[PDB]
Amino acid sequence: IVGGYTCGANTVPYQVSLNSGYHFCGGSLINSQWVVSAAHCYKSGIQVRLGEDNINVVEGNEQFISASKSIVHPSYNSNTLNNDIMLIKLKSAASLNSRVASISLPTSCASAGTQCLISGWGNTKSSGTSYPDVLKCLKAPILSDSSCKSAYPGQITSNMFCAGYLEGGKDSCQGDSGGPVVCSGKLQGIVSWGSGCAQKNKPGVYTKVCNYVSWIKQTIASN
Ligand SMILES: N=C(N)c1ccc(/C=N/NC(=O)c2cccnc2)cc1
Ligand SMILES: [Ca+2]
Repeated sequence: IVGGYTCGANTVPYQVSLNSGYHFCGGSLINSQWVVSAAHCYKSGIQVRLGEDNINVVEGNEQFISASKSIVHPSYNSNTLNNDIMLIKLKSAASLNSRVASISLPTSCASAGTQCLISGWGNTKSSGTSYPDVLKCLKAPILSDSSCKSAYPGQITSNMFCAGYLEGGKDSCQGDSGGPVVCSGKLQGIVSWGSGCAQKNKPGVYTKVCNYVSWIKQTIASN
């Protein structure tokens, strides 16, 4: 997260870190046994780390649970990043409390202008590279589909939306991938892609979660 702020320990209780010997992506806990992330985060040997603040220090509220299975969206295209969504099932149910909690799925899509909270342990610099240890947060508005398409001609599908600031300076970034965009208490987005980070006229692009609620529910129901 570039141009954001320190969230505060466990203030984002649905935020997970996907770990394969090191943090490599974010994710969102959607019930005691399932995490939503980006398909581009797919890999084998994932351990899901819940209740994290400092990802380099055991602070007392963590739950580390191995993934038992991953399901990349059936229509994920790694070249276009269309349908950039994946489900991860935990080997055991997380113990849910104030600091480890699921986030509600949307029942309708969000509109341009809605404010959202975007969070992660990704790069904090738009030019250089600095990775934080504690969770970073950014409040950002959803942008109109027309401005999103104008920013990224030929690249924005009906399964994507832009959020952030066309002036630059405030954005998600590398390492935030797969993490949450939460708007009025609902998971509306997943950190997906962008050209650089916090660049002028290049806002963040997010997977449009409301399009996938049907697939998520039915997938969970049979797995
Ligand atoms: N501007 C955003 N909101 C944004 C931009 C980019 C990303 C993702 N980056 N990932 C990388 O660079 C990368 C990752 C692994 C290997 N090689 C390169 C997320 C958000
Ligand atoms: Ca920790």
